[PDB]
Amino acid sequence: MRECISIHVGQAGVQIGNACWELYCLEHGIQPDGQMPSDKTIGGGDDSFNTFFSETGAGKHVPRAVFVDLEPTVIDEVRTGTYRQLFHPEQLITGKEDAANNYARGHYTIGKEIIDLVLDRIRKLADQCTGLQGFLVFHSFGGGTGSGFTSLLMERLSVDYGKKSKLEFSIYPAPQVSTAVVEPYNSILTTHTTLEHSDCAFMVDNEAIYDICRRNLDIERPTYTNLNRLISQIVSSITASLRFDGALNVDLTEFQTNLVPYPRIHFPLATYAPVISAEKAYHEQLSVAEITNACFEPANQMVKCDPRHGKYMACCLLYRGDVVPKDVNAAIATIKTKRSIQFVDWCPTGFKVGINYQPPTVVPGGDLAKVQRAVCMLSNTTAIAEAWARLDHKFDLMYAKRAFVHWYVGEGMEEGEFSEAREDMAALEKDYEEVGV
Amino acid sequence: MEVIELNKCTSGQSFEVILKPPSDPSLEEIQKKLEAAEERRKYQEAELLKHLAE
Amino acid sequence: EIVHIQAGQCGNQIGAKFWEVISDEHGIDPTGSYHGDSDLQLERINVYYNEATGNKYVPRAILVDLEPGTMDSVRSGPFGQIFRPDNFVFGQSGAGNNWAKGHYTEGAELVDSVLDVVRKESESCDCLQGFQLTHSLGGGTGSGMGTLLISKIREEYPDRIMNTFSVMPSPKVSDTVVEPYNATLSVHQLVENTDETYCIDNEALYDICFRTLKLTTPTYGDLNHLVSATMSGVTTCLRFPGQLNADLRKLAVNMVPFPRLHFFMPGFAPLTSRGSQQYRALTVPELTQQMFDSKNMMAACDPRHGRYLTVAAIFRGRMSMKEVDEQMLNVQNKNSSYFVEWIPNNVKTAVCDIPPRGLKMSATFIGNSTAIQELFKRISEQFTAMFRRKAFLHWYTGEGMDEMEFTEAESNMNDLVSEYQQYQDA
Amino acid sequence: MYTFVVRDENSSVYAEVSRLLLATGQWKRLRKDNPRFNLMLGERNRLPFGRLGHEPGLVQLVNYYRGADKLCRKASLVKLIKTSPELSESCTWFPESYVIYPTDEREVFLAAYNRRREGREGNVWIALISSEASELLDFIDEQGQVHVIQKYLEKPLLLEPGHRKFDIRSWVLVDHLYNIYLYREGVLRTSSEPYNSANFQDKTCHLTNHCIQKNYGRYEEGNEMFFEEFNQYLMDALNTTLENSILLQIKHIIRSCLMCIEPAISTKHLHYQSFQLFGFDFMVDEELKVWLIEVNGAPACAQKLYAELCQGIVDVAISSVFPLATSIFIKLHH
Ligand SMILES: Nc1nc2c(ncn2[C@@H]2O[C@H](COP(=O)(O)OP(=O)(O)OP(=O)(O)O)[C@@H](O)[C@H]2O)c(=O)[nH]1
Ligand SMILES: Nc1ncnc2c1ncn2[C@@H]1O[C@H](COP(=O)(O)OP(=O)(O)CP(=O)(O)O)[C@@H](O)[C@H]1O
Ligand SMILES: COc1cc(-c2nccc3[nH]c(-c4cccc5[nH]ccc45)nc23)cc(OC)c1OC
Ligand SMILES: Nc1nc2c(ncn2[C@@H]2O[C@H](COP(=O)(O)OP(=O)(O)O)[C@@H](O)[C@H]2O)c(=O)[nH]1
Ligand SMILES: [Ca+2]
Ligand SMILES: [Mg+2]
Ligand SMILES: [Mg+2]
Repeated sequence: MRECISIHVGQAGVQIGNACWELYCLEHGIQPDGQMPSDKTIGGGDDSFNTFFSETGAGKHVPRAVFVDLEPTVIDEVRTGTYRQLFHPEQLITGKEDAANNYARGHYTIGKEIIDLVLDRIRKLADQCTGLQGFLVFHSFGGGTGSGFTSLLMERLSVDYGKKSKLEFSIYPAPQVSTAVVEPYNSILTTHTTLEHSDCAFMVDNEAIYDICRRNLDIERPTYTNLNRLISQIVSSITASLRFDGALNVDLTEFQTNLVPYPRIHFPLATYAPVISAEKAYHEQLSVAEITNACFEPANQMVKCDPRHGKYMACCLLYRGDVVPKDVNAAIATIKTKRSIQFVDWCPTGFKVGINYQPPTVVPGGDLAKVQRAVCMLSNTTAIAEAWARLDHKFDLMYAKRAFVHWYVGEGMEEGEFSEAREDMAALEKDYEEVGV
Repeated sequence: MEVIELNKCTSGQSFEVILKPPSDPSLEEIQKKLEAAEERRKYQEAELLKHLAE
Repeated sequence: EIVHIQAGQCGNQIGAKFWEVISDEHGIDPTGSYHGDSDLQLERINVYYNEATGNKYVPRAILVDLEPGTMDSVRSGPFGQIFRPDNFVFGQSGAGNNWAKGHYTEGAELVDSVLDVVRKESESCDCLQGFQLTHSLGGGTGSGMGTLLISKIREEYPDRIMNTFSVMPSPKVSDTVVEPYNATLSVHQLVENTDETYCIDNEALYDICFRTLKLTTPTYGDLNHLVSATMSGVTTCLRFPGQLNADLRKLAVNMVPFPRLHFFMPGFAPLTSRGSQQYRALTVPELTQQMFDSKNMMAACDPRHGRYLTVAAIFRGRMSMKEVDEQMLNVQNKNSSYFVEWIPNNVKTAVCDIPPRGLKMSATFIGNSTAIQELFKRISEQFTAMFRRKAFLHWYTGEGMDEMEFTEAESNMNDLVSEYQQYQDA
Repeated sequence: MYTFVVRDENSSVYAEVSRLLLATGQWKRLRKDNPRFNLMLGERNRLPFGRLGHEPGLVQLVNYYRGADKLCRKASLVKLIKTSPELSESCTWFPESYVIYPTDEREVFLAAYNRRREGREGNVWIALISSEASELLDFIDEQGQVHVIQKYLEKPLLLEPGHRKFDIRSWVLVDHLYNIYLYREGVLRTSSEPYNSANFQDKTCHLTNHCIQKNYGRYEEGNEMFFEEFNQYLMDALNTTLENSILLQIKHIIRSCLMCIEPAISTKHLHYQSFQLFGFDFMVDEELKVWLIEVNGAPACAQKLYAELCQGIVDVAISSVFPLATSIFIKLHH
């Protein structure tokens, strides 16, 4: 057994962590107080779920998690919230004042005074691990803390834990739920500095989640809570194979091997079906063929882009619920003849399938209805470079006039770091261009 | 068409299906980068306090 | 926590109205005791009030003047007893509408006493985020001493946000001929030392009172009714909880693309005369259309002569948050030439459930438009009219000033104007 | 008020569409790099499709179908027709074509050339026209740009009096729903000099382009014979009609070509929307059999038809998505 530490940076990371650990607790049958009555080895063990939870002599199952925010307000709701007992205070780290939507204030100014504290609290979890394999980092591209402090953490984790893997759950910025005008700057800056330090990154465009919540859940104006509970389903599907008995994606190293041949191009597209409203009056249950087919509609993707115009390098199907291999192979055979699925010549046109029979769990009183079967496809497609092109253009428009740059320079950062970061992104868009033509 | 490396258990089962074949910086340098930005902040705060002194 | 400062006649009179309005919104009476009916009123009351003996709330407010007159009126006025008595800091001989007296002679005597009260209030603060000043730019105390205070506050608190509500002078509401001088000297200071300045133009406040509100001869009280409703509006996001998680520093970051261009046009809808309550509530399309109309702007600038760099809008009341998004996006897409295309997503809208006293629906507008250059050009023209003949200059040279300081102020304000013009065509 | 942008100034067609839209008074034109548009009359090269359909509260539509270049480029068109099961090499309406690169299916090209050498029946090809295979290959190998080698139609239909070669151009509008609208007016771009059977190198009698013909206007006005003209000639000279002898085959080829690529280019469930005007170029032989020469992504319309066609584009491609306050198209049914 090999342990995994989850790190949650900024508001987005923290509030998405909440949604995830709440869901993990429901899936494994762990309570608000941390007691898991189904566990029989009291105060220890090396089961699949022990990858995400350590144990105390008292029988409590405590998340291998560190929540870090430069402002107390958000993490205080964790400290007083329904899962207050689940974490111990040293896991929940809060600063005094935030990075104010500024990468440079998060990375350089306020980052420096708190980085040693966090790495120390990370070391206090790593010393409880008999075989740490690495880290899952949750954050926003848009926030100052999420962009700035995260990239500093990822720099230092490569120094301290060089042999261990680092996965990212990144929230890509959208005007529909934006907190700042400079989020394109922060997104490019952090992607540049984090790129070589991150082994695999699952981007979630808030635009994509927002419209899924409008279109499929019938919610006029989605809150963060709506977006996060949907995000945590996608996260849970991706992490399920680390937390449950299986033979696909069993360690973090396998995510690199399966999904990431080119190391810079390490941004797999997640697609998820089906998303169904909890107070839909009459619902017809969707089959293996229908939900597998839904994995190739752009309207169900975590990032809106077009996989038809682009090439695949790898494709995972992660099923949860009533699914058998026979149905999956028959679904794939039908879809192959009707849709435009093109792999790169140097890769096999094929799918790694993983079924878990336990159907997806939903939060009681939530917006998501129970389903007999669901699926999360993880495809490394070049079509996700569309998200980079969008974001880089917005950067160019502002940076051409040096708009807002003085805020960054005023925290110690050099103007050079902007165009240095932008050149890397221009190279990244070229890396995608070559692979998919 | 060809299903390979099928594995099963009580929780689930996994396999592969192939349709067609093919054809870091140090702790020193990080501390140097952070502190060079702290010196540029201090220089800028000095220029402000020098201007206010005038 | 914000530390409020109010300097001079105008500063103290709009400042007293502000505390009057927001205390009613938070349910705080003239004795400082909370008698409200919602926990939402008290959730961010730390931002403007200090908690005292017997769970009484006292405004974090410093009252400054070189005249005793106006501060005696504040103390004897309706909410005067809520202010902490030690925070009344005042000289005796006034500034006689003279910037030099405020900035260099009479105000120098008194400034350290004010900074002692500022420091006392700052040490009580858990996490001081910044300062806000109310003042005019056309007199002597609020203009001259107010900008001295700002400069000395930036020395002691260099990394904190400085915020001003700066009332601009106009011949239509004119105390003295030297106002363009006092204003230009003050603008020079605000350009260097403030992060955000709400340009409250007395011309605009008059025109709104005369044309739109149908008051043939408006008083300062009528003008200040518009100022207080605007001030409540822009401070809503600091004073009440929302989804945005609003902050003085984050506002500055998102509103100010270039450090010198931090002069905002405030606007308000619906416009209301004092006392008399309008009965018909506005639709969301009416709020949206009114707040962007030039008639509702508190700075006398036609926004169609410039372009919006950034916009912040704050809707108050029980309404469809979808309908607000739709209408806000409608205004942008139907008038896209008047927003800069090189700052994506430059209009942000927040909503607060609690509406202000009187109204059930309202909207407050905060625009960093390049059309604000018209305001500065106007004061620059009035400045030059007198200064080319060195007229009235003896009042200032007699207090130690040189003509060079006037020439430098004229010159930096004309730079500000041409810098606004730079981005109007970019 | 709907909003649009124009990013292709050379577009003869969409210059007239932008002019017509402004005149209705319910559309205003924005600046080139304004992202806040409803419509996009986009560029020909590197059209940034990844930026479309990401503007809150804005339904976005563009006048190009991403991936339609597969049909509108010569090398790709040949590769589409050979590889696709819907069309196949069985495909009777496309000339026997091969893809050749400068120093690839040269081994397959020479196999059919030496099977033409079995019976030694007529063996002419086109890239610029020549009979010998080694004469053609040496032209391609020292040029740099890749262009295919195609079976040349030795026995084309010949208009009289004149003994003239010609090609038919049909305009096709595919809307956001993937309705395929064929415009009722086409045009015959004619030769004005007799077709030479013996010698191939003679320029104007073999190639029948809009511009290369500038004899220019002998038999009709500006080398353009319209559909009423050409129908009557067929009725008098051949006893048949344009509809029966030629136009069914056109309708079959258009439909077969756009059905093939629909799954790749359709914008049915997408976040942005596409329409496009296509130019299909046909060649009729002496036995009244229609052949597809090329598909054109940015088609140049003929002078008489602009007013009518560009109004039709507005009617069913633009106003169908963006409604305001008899039809000129024949819908091809699928
Ligand atoms: N999906 C999702 N996105 C969020 C959430 N909270 C914030 N965001 C997004 O994250 C971006 C802003 O970053 P935050 O994480 O709020 O900021 P932060 O990291 O706390 O940084 P500072 O407050 O600037 O120090 C915006 O694009 C928001 O839409 C959340 O709970 N869920
Ligand atoms: N296989 C073939 N048989 C007979 N004629 C052919 C032919 N291939 C090309 N041509 C002739 O060459 C001319 C121009 O060729 P083509 O249409 O390939 O280029 P063009 O692309 O430059 C014209 P357009 O773009 O307007 O369709 C046509 O008018 C046609 O008559
Ligand atoms: C200080 O109070 C406010 C903070 C904010 C505010 N707080 C945090 C982040 C913000 N970002 C913006 C903002 C302002 C202008 C354009 C923008 N585009 C994207 C964000 C944004 N306003 C913010 C907005 C306000 O108006 C609605 C406020 O009332 C004046
Ligand atoms: N809006 C408003 N403007 C005022 C008020 N009192 C004075 N002014 C303006 O402020 C300028 C005079 O400044 P004042 O504050 O009286 O002088 P100070 O006390 O020496 O700063 C003139 O341009 C007046 O029009 C007021 O109560 N409201
Ligand atoms: Ca155990
Ligand atoms: Mg934050
Ligand atoms: Mg006065």
